[PDB]
Amino acid sequence: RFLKVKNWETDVVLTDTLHLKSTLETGCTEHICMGSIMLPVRTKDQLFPLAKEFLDQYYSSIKRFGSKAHMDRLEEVNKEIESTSTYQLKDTELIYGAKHAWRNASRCVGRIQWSKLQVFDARDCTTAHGMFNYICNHVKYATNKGNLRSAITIFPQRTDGKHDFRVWNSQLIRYAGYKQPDGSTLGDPANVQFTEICIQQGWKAPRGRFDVLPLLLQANGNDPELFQIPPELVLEVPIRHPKFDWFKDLGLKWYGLPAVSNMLLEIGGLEFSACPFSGWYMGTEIGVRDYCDNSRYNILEEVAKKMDLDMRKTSSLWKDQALVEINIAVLYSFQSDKVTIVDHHSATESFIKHMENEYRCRGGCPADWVWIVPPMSGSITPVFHQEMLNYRLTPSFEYQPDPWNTHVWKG
Amino acid sequence: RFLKVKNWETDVVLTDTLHLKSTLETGCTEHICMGSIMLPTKDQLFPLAKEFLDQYYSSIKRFGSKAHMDRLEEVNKEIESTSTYQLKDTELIYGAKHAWRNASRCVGRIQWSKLQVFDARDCTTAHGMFNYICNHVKYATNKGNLRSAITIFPQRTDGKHDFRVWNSQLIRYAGYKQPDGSTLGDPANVQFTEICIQQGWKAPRGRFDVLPLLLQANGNDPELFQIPPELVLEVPIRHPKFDWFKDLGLKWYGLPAVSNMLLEIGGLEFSACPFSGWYMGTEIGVRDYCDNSRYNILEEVAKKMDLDMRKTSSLWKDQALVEINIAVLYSFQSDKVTIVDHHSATESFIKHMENEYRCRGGCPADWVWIVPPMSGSITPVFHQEMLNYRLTPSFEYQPDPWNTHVW
Ligand code: HEM
Ligand code: HEM
Ligand SMILES: Cc1cc(N)nc(CCc2cccc([C@H](CN)Cc3cc(C)cc(N)n3)c2)c1
Ligand SMILES: Cc1cc(N)nc(CCc2cccc([C@H](CN)Cc3cc(C)cc(N)n3)c2)c1
Ligand SMILES: C[C@H](O)[C@H](O)[C@H]1CNc2nc(N)[nH]c(=O)c2N1
Ligand SMILES: C[C@H](O)[C@H](O)[C@H]1CNc2nc(N)[nH]c(=O)c2N1
Ligand SMILES: [Zn+2]
Repeated sequence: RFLKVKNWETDVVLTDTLHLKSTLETGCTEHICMGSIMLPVRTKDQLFPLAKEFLDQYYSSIKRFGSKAHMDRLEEVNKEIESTSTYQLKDTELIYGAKHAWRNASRCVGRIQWSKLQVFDARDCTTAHGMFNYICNHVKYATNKGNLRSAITIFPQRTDGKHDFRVWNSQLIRYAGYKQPDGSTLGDPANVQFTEICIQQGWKAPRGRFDVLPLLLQANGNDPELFQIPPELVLEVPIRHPKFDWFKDLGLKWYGLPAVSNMLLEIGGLEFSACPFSGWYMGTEIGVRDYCDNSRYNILEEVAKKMDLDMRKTSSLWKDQALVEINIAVLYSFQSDKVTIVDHHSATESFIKHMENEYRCRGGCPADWVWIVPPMSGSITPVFHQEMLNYRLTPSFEYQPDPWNTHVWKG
Repeated sequence: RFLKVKNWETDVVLTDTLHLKSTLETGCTEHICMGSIMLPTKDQLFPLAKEFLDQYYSSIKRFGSKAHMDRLEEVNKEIESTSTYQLKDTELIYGAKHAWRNASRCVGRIQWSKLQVFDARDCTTAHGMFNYICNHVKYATNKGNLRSAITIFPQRTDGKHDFRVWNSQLIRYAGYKQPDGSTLGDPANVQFTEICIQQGWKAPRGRFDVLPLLLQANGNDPELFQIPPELVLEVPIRHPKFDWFKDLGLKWYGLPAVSNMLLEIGGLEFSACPFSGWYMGTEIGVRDYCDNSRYNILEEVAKKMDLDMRKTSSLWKDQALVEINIAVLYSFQSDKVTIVDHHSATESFIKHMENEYRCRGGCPADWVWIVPPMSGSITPVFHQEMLNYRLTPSFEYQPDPWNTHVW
């Protein structure tokens, strides 16, 4: 069956056949849409089917479907599974897998870049120290002195689920948050709980507004260990405004490298529970969400206070007006320091071309509208007007519970 | 089956049970979410009637009473005998109120129960329709202090006798393609405006011409009526700080009045049921003025503001978008015409969700539509998980009548 999406701005109509390769569930039924819901050990039993699907895909992509190399590999994986109960990906399959998990990430607006991804194979890693070294190298390579490069580091796969590699941090680089006796938070309220675990695990907290958190690393199902990223490796950008000279005096900065470290990568039924990946920021992630969410740095008040806006009635749109300035400032700052960043007009335009290209070459592009539309100025971006179909393809990135909820302490 | 919705800003979790009364289907499956697609006989009628009368008699705390059974009996007998039935005024009013209560795309539902229902089921001619619509327009405008209203024309009979308002809204601006290649006035209405000209309308060929009504009574061919100009309240758009803004020559109408939808109550279909409330500011300032396919005024405004339009990253679009929206709100408040900003509206809707969750077990809500088209994440609805499902009575989209009419 064919499925058509419409763009209401351009009248362009696309036909999706790729959704037919969807297996995983959406959360929705014919009676309920869960489109705005945030979160909606395998046996050889289910494993070989998942292995076979993946290797068929992989072999198709390299124009070798049905080849002797294809059949041989199938046969080899088959036996490894029934013999060892799992299997090892070849390098080329790991790289292709990781590229495709990104490609299939329907909440990611940056996917025009999916084929340019540096994969680091950290499957020989055995210890937390080993994980720390791998992660440092990723940070350094990805940062590239401001000329950011997409990268992922892939640590050993789940085996019995009792020996998982995990990065406890949700991102490689984030700022500490400290809940105060008076109820106020210092630093980033999103990280209070993780900051507290770090402190518990022995970290001496500077207790400032922008303290880079230490890494908390679990290898082989062992208790996690703390490591501070060399400060010289953590690129940061002071935020100033092109026209407002007082903007610098708000004392704002942000780090350059958005690097997600809490997600699970699935390739051919194998589960990679520690697979940190990084790209570059879209300006709004920082300027809109990190700075302006009420549950985050919540700076709207101070900025509008400094801009002398009419703050008595919301209908003055003082919030909206301060929000644009904060975002101009983020983009200005990153650009001035030559740190890669994309604005939300440019990111969304690119995504639309990528998406159309995906329909032409691939028969679809799964896309989550709730996430793809930027959290400011929604309708003046082309994605607002774009009908999207959301469905789940593997390989994929999945959410996992935070490891402190599941971890069995060895002590 | 018992479902939770979380707000990520506040950690408030609500439990939805109302969805388990979900009647119609979504477009979504276990395999594919269609959350962002805009458009996803005697036998059938009696369960539809019963289900509705059950909810009605439940609402007036009389479920299982003799008056309940007696009406269920009467409607039964009426359907078997006549192949349809008529709602009592009370049932009609309850039904209209609930179609609004159930409109998952409507952010303004905190108001759902203050709705003026005008029963136009006695209407027989397009002139009658015009009279009814003028009175609606006048009552709702109320010299700028807008009041919610719906006017309900006769229900579908055999489908060859539909009442329809051909306009999508009671009040809209004409659109004309120019030899110049561009578009004059509102490009959204170009096709309708041609049909008006072709049915006789004499267009002033101006940028803000109020379209004529095109009214279809009893499945007959539609007729043209101009709404009395003195009933169409309009607002010139000025900025509280940019003196030059007025020179753009922008105005908008005060009355948002949807006239193209289908009201379904207890299985009955009211195909002409224009309804109206009041505007949320972003509807005009963000969508009507700034959509590339609409009045598309961003560039001209940005230029007057002398912003750096050289690169997208200066956020000149965003900067000008904000001003355009300050101006809409400012003008409406200055001319004392009801308008709500998106901060206030979405805040009201969060309070409404809360009431609906405790009082009713949920609230069908479509996030894609509820989150304003500007500054999404700084309004509380952005952070609010919502479940979308279809409850009856309902407003349903229906195809533009010109694609369906036998002339
Ligand atoms: C190239 C630079 C990139 C840009 C500008 C970009 C943009 C974004 C943005 C704006 C989001 C939404 C983030 C949020 O609001 O939380 C996102 C989500 C996502 N991105 Fe991309 N991205 C980029 C690179 C990548 C890379 C390299 C991967 C993996 C290889 C990736 C996979 C994802 C996934 C899995 C999510 C959803 C994560 C979640 O649900 O928490 N992105 N990206
Ligand atoms: C009180 C003033 C009102 C406000 C501020 C309000 C707010 C809104 C907004 C912002 C939308 C989205 C419309 C769009 O973006 O095109 C909407 C859609 C809708 N509203 Fe309300 N509304 C109000 C009154 C009403 C009334 C009185 C009814 C029914 C009697 C109603 C039923 C609907 C329906 C059915 C839709 C979806 C229309 C469609 O799908 O095209 N609204 N409303
Ligand atoms: C590679 C990459 C590039 C880029 N431009 N941005 C990012 C930021 C990703 C990010 C940062 C913070 C928080 C989040 C996500 C939410 N924005 C974290 C999250 C939370 C929940 C509840 C579910 C879920 N699936 N995900 C994503 C990553
Ligand atoms: C009563 C009322 C109050 C208010 N504040 N705004 C409105 C605006 C309603 C409106 C105006 C213009 C256009 C539209 C809708 C689009 N925003 C028209 C439409 C188009 C399609 C394809 C599907 C669909 N379900 N609807 C709705 C109505
Ligand atoms: C409840 C709702 O799904 C939630 O707030 C989502 C909305 N859209 C989003 N979009 C992006 N890119 N990132 C987010 O964190 C969210 N949050
Ligand atoms: C494709 C997408 O569904 C479409 O652009 C929607 C998005 N959200 C919307 N939200 C509202 N309130 N009104 C609209 O017309 C739309 N358009
Ligand atoms: Zn859905």
